[PDB]
Amino acid sequence: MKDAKDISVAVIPKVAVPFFDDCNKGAKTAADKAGVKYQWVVPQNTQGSTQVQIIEDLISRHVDGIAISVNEPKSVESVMKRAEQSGIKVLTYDSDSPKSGRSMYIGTNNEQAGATMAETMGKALNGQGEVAIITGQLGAVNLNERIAGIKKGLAKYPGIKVVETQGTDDDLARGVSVVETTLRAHPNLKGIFGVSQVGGPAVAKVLNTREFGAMKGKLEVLAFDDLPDTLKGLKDGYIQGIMVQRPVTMGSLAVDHLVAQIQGQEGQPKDIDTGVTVVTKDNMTSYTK
Ligand SMILES: O[C@H]1[C@H](O)[C@@H](O)OC[C@H]1O
Ligand SMILES: [Cl-]
Repeated sequence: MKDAKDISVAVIPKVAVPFFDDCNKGAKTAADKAGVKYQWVVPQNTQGSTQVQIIEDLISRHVDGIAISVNEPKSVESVMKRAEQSGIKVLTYDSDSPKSGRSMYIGTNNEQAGATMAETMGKALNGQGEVAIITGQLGAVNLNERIAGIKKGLAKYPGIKVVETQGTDDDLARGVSVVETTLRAHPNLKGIFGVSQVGGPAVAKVLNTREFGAMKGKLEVLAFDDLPDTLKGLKDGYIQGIMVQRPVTMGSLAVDHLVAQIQGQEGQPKDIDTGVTVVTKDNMTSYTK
């Protein structure tokens, strides 16, 4: 049983993007509570090779635990298995890699979150209208599950049609371009889903322009996460609903379960559904993460 101060854990986001600041906060809080050494290790891009290199270094340093949010699941399966054969405890959070041999996944039930968005939209549109889906990186499991949940849920509504599903790699400028093109192609668009953190900010940015201002109030917009721009969009009426995950709680649990596994008292890991809050203007101050 390692002395807490000799315990070393590392937490890896998909990249330095806004959502993961909360995961860092929650992990750092839990590590400090636990008295262990903690590092936040950030990829430079979303590709995959970049996260393999990080795990090899961590192997090299005989660190005790690794928690990772995975950009693309297949890429990282091989190096995560070696880490485990070196005694390193490994788990995922936010975005899973199910065949990496990781002990457990901590995060949202992403297909169910999509399903919930679909019900919200279907009710809001009275089962009628063209809709578009804006995603981030096309290889992301959690994002693709969200999309699958939306499409399966919308199948209940014959009068709704998904006319567009497009990615952005969560580049805001790319998101703006995509949203601009969508609105031009579909003047009778009735709804938009943003299943990654950029979708809300991009839709609000585009709707708040001279060219598209008249679309304000015409569309039902549902977005993911609670980035300040998204909250401002919800405040301003450009966004009608969001889905808020529990990123702080993910980071906290990630460290706590790493420590428990490292110290040999995690009897049989099990996935944790950290849950997701449907947030509108009416409850936007009282949700937690
Ligand atoms: O919605 C979140 C997602 O859970 C995470 O994986 O990437 C950042 C945001 O897109
Ligand atoms: Cl953004």
